[PDB]
Amino acid sequence: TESYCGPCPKNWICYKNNCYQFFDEEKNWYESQASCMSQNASLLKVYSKEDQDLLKLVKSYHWMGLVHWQWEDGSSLSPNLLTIIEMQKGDCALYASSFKGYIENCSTPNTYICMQRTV
Amino acid sequence: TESYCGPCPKNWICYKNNCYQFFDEEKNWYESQASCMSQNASLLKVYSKEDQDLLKLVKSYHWMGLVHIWQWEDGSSLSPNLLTIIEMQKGDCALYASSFKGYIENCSTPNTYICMQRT
Ligand SMILES: CN1C(=O)[C@H](Cc2ccccc2)N(C)C(=O)[C@@H]2[C@H]1CCN2Cc1cc(Cl)cc(Cl)c1
Repeated sequence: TESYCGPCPKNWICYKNNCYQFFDEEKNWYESQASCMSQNASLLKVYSKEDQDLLKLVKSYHWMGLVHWQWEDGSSLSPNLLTIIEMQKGDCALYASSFKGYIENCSTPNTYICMQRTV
Repeated sequence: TESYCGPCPKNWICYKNNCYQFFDEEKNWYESQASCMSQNASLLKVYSKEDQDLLKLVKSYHWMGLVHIWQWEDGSSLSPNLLTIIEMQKGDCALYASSFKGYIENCSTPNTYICMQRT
């Protein structure tokens, strides 16, 4: 039924023990990556439809940590998680609902989602 | 333990010990209220710009629990210095909009809604 969520920094949003923050500033992919890292975090990593099911409600497009495909940490993209759609020619990806990755020019300013997990 | 948030239902968002859930199937205010109650919750109650500073990130408009008979569902009145109340329509129910706006609208109009729980 109920549970606690964490551990997370207190100004981060907690969902199924992952910590998220949304940034409304539009930045290119590298600036966004650096922004998350400066907060002991990374860009959004999509690893579970079940544990990240609220990603189905995302409004708009946001940078996630997927680059040309693998994640920031060097982990590969798991196969049955994202439908990858070409939007602009590019080497980075935007997350958008529902479980889509939209290929985007890495220089294009976009909002972004940061994520932390303490397993 | 300061790093944990809750208690909340396992599939709800937690922020500063409040639990939130977003519903994107549009309902009128009364049906939105009943939907939140069916999950042991209420519609969004806005009581603090700091404790609920995540509400600056909300995209689109959503039913909250403020109704003019201005009272929240729990019977408390709206506190000052929380929301900019705007009346573009005649209406008796309020939609939340970022940043800390409440739009007075017709209760019968279908809208998305935000539910909230706090133990
Ligand atoms: C309408 N909406 C919003 O306004 C939110 C920003 C927000 C989030 C929570 C509370 C206040 C504001 N953003 C901008 C979205 O894109 C969506 C939806 C809700 C859900 N979220 C996406 C989402 C996905 C996961 Cl896995 C975890 C979280 Cl915490 C959020």
